[PDB]
Amino acid sequence: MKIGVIGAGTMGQGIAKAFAQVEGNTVALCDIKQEWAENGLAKIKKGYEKLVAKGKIPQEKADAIVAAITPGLKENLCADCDLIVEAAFEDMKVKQTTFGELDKICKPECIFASNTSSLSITEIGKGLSRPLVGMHFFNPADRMKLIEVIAGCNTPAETVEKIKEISVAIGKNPVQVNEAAGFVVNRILIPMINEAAFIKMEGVSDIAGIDTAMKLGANHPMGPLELGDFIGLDICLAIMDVLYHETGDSKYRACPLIRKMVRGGNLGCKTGKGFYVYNADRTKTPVDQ
Amino acid sequence: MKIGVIGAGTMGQGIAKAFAQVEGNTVALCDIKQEWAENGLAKIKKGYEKLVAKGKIPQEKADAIVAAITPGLKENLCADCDLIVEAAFEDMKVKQTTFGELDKICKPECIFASNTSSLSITEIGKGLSRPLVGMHFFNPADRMKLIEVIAGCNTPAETVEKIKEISVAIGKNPVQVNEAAGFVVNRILIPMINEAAFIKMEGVSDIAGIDTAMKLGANHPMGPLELGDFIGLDICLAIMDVLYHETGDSKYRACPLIRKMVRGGNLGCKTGKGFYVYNADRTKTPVDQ
Amino acid sequence: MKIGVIGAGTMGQGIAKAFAQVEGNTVALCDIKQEWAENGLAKIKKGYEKLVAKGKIPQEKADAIVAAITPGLKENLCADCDLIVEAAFEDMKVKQTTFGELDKICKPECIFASNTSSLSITEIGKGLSRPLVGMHFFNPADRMKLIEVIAGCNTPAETVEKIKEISVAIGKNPVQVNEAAGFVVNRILIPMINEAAFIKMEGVSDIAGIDTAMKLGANHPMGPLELGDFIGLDICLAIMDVLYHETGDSKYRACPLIRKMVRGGNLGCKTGKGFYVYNADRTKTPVDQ
Amino acid sequence: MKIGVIGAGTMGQGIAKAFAQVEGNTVALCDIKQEWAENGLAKIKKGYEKLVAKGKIPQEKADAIVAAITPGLKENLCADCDLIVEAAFEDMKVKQTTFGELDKICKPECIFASNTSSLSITEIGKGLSRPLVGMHFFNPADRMKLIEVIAGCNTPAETVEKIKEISVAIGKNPVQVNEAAGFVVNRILIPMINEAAFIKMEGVSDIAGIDTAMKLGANHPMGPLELGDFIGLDICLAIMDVLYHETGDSKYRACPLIRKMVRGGNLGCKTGKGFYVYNADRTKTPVDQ
Amino acid sequence: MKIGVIGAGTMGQGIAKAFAQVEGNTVALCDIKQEWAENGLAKIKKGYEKLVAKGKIPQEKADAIVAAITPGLKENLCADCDLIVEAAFEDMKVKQTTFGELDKICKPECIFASNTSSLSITEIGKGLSRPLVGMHFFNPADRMKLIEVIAGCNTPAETVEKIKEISVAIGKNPVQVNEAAGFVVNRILIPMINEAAFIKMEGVSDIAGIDTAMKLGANHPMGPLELGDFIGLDICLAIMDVLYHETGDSKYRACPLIRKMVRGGNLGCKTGKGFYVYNADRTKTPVDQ
Amino acid sequence: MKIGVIGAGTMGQGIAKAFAQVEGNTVALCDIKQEWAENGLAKIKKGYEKLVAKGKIPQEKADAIVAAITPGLKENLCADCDLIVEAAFEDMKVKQTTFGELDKICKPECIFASNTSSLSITEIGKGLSRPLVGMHFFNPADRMKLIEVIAGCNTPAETVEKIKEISVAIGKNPVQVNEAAGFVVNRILIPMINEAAFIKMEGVSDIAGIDTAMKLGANHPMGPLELGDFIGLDICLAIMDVLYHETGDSKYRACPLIRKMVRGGNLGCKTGKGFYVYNADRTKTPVDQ
Repeated sequence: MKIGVIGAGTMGQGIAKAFAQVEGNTVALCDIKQEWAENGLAKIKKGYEKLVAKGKIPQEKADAIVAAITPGLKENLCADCDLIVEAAFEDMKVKQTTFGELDKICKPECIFASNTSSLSITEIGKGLSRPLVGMHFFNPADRMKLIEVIAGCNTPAETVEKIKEISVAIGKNPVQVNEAAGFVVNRILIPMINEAAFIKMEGVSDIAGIDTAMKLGANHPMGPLELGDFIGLDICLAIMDVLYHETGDSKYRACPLIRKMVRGGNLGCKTGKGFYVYNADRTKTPVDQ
Repeated sequence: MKIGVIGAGTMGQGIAKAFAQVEGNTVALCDIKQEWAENGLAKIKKGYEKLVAKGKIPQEKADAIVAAITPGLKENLCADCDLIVEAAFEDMKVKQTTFGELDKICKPECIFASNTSSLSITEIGKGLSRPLVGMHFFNPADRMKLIEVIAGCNTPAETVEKIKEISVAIGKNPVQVNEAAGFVVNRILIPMINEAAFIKMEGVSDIAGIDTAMKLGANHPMGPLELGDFIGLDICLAIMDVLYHETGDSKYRACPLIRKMVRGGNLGCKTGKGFYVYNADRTKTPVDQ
Repeated sequence: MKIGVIGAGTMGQGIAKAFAQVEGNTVALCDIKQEWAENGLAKIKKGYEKLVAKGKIPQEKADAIVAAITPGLKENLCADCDLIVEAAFEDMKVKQTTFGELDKICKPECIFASNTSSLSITEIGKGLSRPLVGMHFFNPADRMKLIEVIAGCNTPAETVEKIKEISVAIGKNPVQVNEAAGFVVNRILIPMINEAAFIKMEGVSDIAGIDTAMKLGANHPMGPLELGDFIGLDICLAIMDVLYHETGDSKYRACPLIRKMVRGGNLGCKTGKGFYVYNADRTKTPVDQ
Repeated sequence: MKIGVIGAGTMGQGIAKAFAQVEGNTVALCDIKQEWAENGLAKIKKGYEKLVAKGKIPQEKADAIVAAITPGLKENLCADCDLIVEAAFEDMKVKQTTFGELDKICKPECIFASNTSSLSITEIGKGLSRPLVGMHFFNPADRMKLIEVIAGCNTPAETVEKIKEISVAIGKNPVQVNEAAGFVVNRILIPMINEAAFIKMEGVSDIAGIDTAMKLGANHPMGPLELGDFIGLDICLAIMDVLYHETGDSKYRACPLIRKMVRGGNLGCKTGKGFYVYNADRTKTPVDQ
Repeated sequence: MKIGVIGAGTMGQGIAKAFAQVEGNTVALCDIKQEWAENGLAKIKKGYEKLVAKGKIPQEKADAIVAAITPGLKENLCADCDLIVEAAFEDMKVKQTTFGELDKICKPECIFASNTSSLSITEIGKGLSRPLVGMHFFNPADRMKLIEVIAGCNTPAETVEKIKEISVAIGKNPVQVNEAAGFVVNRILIPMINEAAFIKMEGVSDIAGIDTAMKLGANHPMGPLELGDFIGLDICLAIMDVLYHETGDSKYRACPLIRKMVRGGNLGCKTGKGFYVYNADRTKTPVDQ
Repeated sequence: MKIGVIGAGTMGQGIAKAFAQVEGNTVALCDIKQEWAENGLAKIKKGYEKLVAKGKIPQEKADAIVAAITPGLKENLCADCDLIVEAAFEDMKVKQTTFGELDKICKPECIFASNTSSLSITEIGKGLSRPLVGMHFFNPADRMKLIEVIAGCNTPAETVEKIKEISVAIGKNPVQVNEAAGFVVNRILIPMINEAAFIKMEGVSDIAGIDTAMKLGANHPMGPLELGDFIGLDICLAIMDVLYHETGDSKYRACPLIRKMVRGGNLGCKTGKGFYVYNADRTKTPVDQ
């Protein structure tokens, strides 16, 4: 099958990889600009020469993967595609027009899916001719094997089974989700990080104490403060506000301490500082000390 | 050093083991009737009998462990204990009373600690003539490496470090906590579970779906529902209620579904049913199907 | 079938007539003392003698209905009973002890049912040898057709339908409720009254205009304030506190104005005064003027 | 008197009917352009061309009613008007522009009233030369007999009574409301529907079981979910969010299921599906089976 | 007039003084037993000679005041009093019975007033056969000019005016409150101190800087933390928990930092430590340092 | 030192005089127009010329303060300044750009401060080359002695000291605040006013009774309703909404009464009506009567 992947950003690249990894699957990596298409494609090229050179990929397998992936922009490429997985800018009117255009571009049998974490799958596919489903990947999508199959108000049960079967065609475990804010993982995980920021804000414990408590007591792989610096605190803060706005419940109000840090650019690793300082010399120190 | 452990239930066994796995650590495992204490030791001798039969521990240390835990009842035992770790029934006047009795019994230098998870360390030692501090273990205490050190309103810093030093001396990391509901672990962990039951209850995903989504989407060792069954859905409901009463915050309201199930005696593993049925075949079925 | 109705107050009387109006049904009207049983049996006959007047039921049938209901208490009367509908004091460990006594008394096939509106079905049938179900009648039980069948956490499916069958056997429409505070009608009806009381207390409109507006703008049979006086303002207040405590949600916080009135004994109709003064001369005046 | 109604939709139509059914009442229907106004007058004509032919009204009147209604648009007809009843588009600043235009068009002693449900009466007529009062009709305006008179912060008691006076002059009962979100009826009626959605979403019972529980246990003329579809789920959703935003109280938080259904265009009767499917053969099947 | 004051603790002695200060007023200080009723009166004498000793009262007037106050227990002295002011334990069943005993003892025209700030005036006079009204004083009662006349549900307006007249007659300014939790002063003043504890608990600023910011910013006499130490943090916590329970609104949830200090006996000025440690050498240090 | 004040409005002049009152302090008062700037200085002269002829301050000192305030626009004037106090429109991008321009103009050592009460100090300096700090004055700035020093997420401790030191050197008392909504004064003070309006609205007391119960009961200089009119109710409504929005906590929901009143132009003293009508003949009357 042929798969069109809208958006050549970090999530788009990882989704292109997840399909190119298998077999006869072809990936049309479209974006706004062919420059931005091949940009993401050169990024896919770079990594996939590395795990060659570290005895982790043969080469005639690393090459056949970038070979199934053809970049470019849509319109050109998505007419024959079997499935669209859009991974563009988490913006309602973007996704709506993008899907309106592809609605006349793609063949009638193409399945429409979006990777959105924070927008209504149902609202995205309102005035359309074909069902719109949610196919939620987890970065890096080419390694992580969970798929949340988001069902919308009008998404037929068959459109769901098809995605679950495709997911099981590329190596993932699909979990069915009837549309609600934060689905399952975000709705549970992000408020974990929020609670940790409230615990630090109220002088209950320190940054490093909270994280070693959470990983030696719940045997988690990371502390929640660590984890949020790794997700990006602007991601965390945005998820909290979606939950809060979708529910009307103060239970999901964001820690003011997260909204302060994000206002200051202290977003975590990607900005060198959030709850920890990632030193130009590689290691990790809590801003407590 | 000598350690008196009040309560021969599951926690006092685990705590008595964590001490007795080391060196000059003698233990006095006490309960309300000596019979019940001699019971607790019998279950200790029991596993330690298997661990030797699995080559996993020499007998020569496993016997020197049990030989250092002496069963009996306080008055007759904790008189020269250097430290008291109370782990009895989660009731206020029970703990104000046994600590009040222990204030006359034990020598002026013995430290008073409580393993409570749901009561105020500050209120448990209101009448005492010495400080009272929290020493929060996690079952199984002998295997779990975390101890939350809880300073009450009047716990001196010198006592708090004497708990940090004792915890390093038995292989554990002390996190210091200023007394607040849930400390760190439970305040983050049990609202995870509570959100998982809300998700099931609001028809978002299924029990098996939620659990595999949290261990794949976030790499948690267990699913939240699976985890509730294993801590005890009565513990979870209680911890949630303590949070809601201590703070007055609707955020920590407990999912009516967990109360529905605790009222039904469906508390998880220890009652054969919970979010999963623990079928006699030693497998595990989600009660969705 | 033979039915045992526990409690001889307004509801137990009404439930007995609901069953004795039928056919091969006979009722055991029990309470604490036999004087208290046949007391409610006395009211039932006199009510039927009033019906024999009017032209509404012949004295042949009025006698036939009453010859089915036997006064007395359990222990003597409820051993071959097939169904037990309880309607006693809205208090948990009474219903638990009352059902605990009937556990030995009633025969093993006898379904245990409760009419409770505010207690957890699940909790009452906790210790019991046999399941517990909700059979929620609506005053007056002999005329109102609605029955909410409440499933508890452990109510088997077959029990729920043995109760939907019987409800049709006496001319009711069963609606299945999966236990949750206030089930369906109260959880909607009672917060209607409560919001009406806030409208008065926050000065939005007067008492007659709030009631006029709702039966004119919504074609409702009564206005919420009138309805609150008719139900009993102490019933409405207890129900709101149940909704609020079961959910921990301030959405169901009771209007202080209703609590003020219940504290002053102004409970509605049964005390001659609530939101309206019920003049002993038949008429109804709002305490606004 | 002569009344200027602005807006020729469902409300404008019914509002002018209620005025033109009386006596010396002449009405100036207006809208954006007269193609829009003559439009509404024509729908008024058709319904009146059926209420005669069924035998229920004679033509003489059903001719003189439409005779007193003159279609068109403002500026040329609502100068000598006495009472303005705006019913245009539920958006603030156009209402502010609309009223400020008539501020100079109309004669000074002309009363300004608005029919708004979700907008501040006080805010609409801020900078105006003259008071602005609420005159909340209920669809259909020609027969529903309730009218809510909305007092704003600066709405003199005199303007309010001259609105009650006019209201008893056309058969309706006026209820004075002092401004607050949802007045009396929506604030009580729409959270009803909101709670019924929660009862469905939370698995408490099914769609048809909810609606028949509230029409048998409470003698309501329709079920809450029925009524939801009848009102328009988009309208219900909008009111629930005016209450929340105006109060800041999570008590009026919209049920996320209502919102999901609205995002998919499933609004109820006017789209053929909300909680029921409105079969094109005049039946009604709940979307539950 | 003759005044019966029920209770000889801090408040009773304060109300007795505030009456006997006038002239033709005699007070009947009654409490549990006479040496407790005789305890206050000596306490009262102590101050008043100091009041002469520092020529702030002649002895002429400091002895005529102690002369007007006759101790002993009720029943003996209250058969003829014009006004009764209960100042006993803030316990509902005590209040109800002492007033109930008083209902036969006092004469038909004796007014019943209570000084309670935390209990329902409506409920306290529920059974009684004459109006119950609130007369709320502020410690110390003899110098503080404000009285809050609490009208209960069934408290007649005539009873409010005579309470208002008496107040003006003893040199107070009365403010009419229709019963609601915290009346007016506590409802405003105590959430201030609660907010100040949150600021400190959340790291916003230190204990001294908050208190100097509120007196230098709002020109307040004392800082909210200072003031809480003065009132007694056990008192401030009790008002919050009453506000929270009466209203059901988490808006009145008590700072957990206040419950921690109270559980530890750090109540403020009356224990030597609160937000400030009070040095026996007359100064005051924030626990921040 | 030299100080550039940005904004010639009521807050900018106070800040100009507070610095120029001292000595070697010189001041640059800048605005959008220079006819806007020396408008603010000319009023400074007018004010100082009124206190000259009250015999309260001598001319030669009035002259000496005015002679150190040079008006005009930035760009020209603030190039050599050593402190920047921004007091312009409370408008997020206005400041972000105004501060962006200044960052080029001023020397590398000029400290940057904003007198903003409701905006984030961290966001205002999101991408500047230098740190940005809070310097919160109180109208009237030249007379009020409190300054809250506001540290944003990235504000260096030393920068916070330079503001503490400068504050002490111009006579003020600096309270350090780690940026949170409402700082200390407002976050405490404005919810008082807010709660006062909820008492009025819920019919608990009346406007003048509340305002006297606070200044007699708590020995406050003004009542909360009075203070509200004095600050401006639009400001109060605006601070209440920042808190609600910054926390997601309904604790800080604005009273609907105040929203109705601001939506009504009734803002207090500055519109001649709010909770009191500020009559033209100097006196003040509660709108209650």
